[PDB]
Amino acid sequence: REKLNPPTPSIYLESKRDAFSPVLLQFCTDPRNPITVIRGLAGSLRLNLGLFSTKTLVEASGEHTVEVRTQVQQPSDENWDLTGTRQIWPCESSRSHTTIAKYAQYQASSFQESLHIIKFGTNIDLSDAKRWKPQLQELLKLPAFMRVTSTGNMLSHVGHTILGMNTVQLYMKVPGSRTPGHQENNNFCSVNINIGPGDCEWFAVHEHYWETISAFCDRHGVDYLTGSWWPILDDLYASNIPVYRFVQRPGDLVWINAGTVHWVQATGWCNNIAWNVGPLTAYQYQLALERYEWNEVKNVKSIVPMIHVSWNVARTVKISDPDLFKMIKFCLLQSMKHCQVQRESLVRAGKKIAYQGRVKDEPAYYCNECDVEVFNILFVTSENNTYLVHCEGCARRRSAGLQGVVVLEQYRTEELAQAYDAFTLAP
Ligand SMILES: O=C(O)CCC(=O)C(=O)O
Ligand SMILES: [Fe+3]
Ligand SMILES: [Zn+2]
Repeated sequence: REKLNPPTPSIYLESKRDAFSPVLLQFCTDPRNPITVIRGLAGSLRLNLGLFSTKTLVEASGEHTVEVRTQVQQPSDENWDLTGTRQIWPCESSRSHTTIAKYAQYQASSFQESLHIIKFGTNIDLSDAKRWKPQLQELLKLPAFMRVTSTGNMLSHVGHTILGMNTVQLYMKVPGSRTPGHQENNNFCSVNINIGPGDCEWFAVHEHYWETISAFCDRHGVDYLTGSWWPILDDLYASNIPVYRFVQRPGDLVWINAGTVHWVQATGWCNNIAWNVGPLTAYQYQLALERYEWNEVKNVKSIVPMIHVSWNVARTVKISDPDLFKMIKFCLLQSMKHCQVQRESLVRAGKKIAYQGRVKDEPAYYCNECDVEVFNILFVTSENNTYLVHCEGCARRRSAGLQGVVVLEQYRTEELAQAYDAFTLAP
């Protein structure tokens, strides 16, 4: 009863100096704290939350696109079937698109009408640095490990944009607005700040229980990884799964630790901003690679290209944690062997490989057909200036085989071997 309703790890920062303490990093990344709420963070850091107010956003970019989710308004601990007799797991929302100005008007008018179907403004893109300069500069006041960009954040070594992960997303909400259950892409940590003026209610389960939650989704007819679902709490309690529940008030920052399963509902009218962080720790990296592998089994795109990222961190960051070092070193070796096996079988087949190289800000490539990361050896076809990249398997599966397929190598064996050899444990 007490164990199934654990208290939520909470922190108040008395000053700006408290927020920059290494103890804060330690507490938030601790595998025992699946979720942390930092009360009054905006205040303690003198963050100008007014820069993300609905009025300021409309002024900044009122015609900016907003993905709208249309939903039935219901209590945060309920999700009813269509007949209204039964709780169900699937949480269905109509997708559509509007502008910030239009959602703003609905948000403002909704609020006055107070002084049942709703609309939730979701995944609003704040990536354009010029369009959102004062907003993004404000987030430089955060301690390094929570910033959008940082040397200790894996997402800062991708070398290019991953929308919604290493760029900020905005959510504009009215009461009842729901974000259904998920783990973050590749189990990365998440940062969320409530601009407010209202509250959000959060629900969270520790990473350890994710397979049981996955089994419920399958039992209840919805895809765990990609589907839209809202847990029935009695089902979780009956399975002895502790559920963290709390309110995030305006100015509160929520830190969602690696792999934490979470879902959220607005209690009032508010805006939230969010992004991902990948702290360079053994715990984060292991969870990120586990999901990377599981994603492949389930044919779900890994939005973080973990092989590309591992090479990049290997080239530029000094790793002192020996557990993390061993994990990365292994991944790198496995990557070199995979590339070697491909080159050898292509040479035995009599197929030429052109050296292409890498250019600045180049994306990581994925297979057109199956969405796996395609690292280094690229199987390229010409669709109709339209080049498509394929993995080895999908290329071989073509009816004419590798005829008409151009094979490109982005890193020579020696480039990889030399980066690998220079990757050593820092003291
Ligand atoms: O505020 C929201 O609805 C998004 C919550 C979330 O999933 C996150 O910040 O990771
Ligand atoms: Fe999330
Ligand atoms: Zn493929």
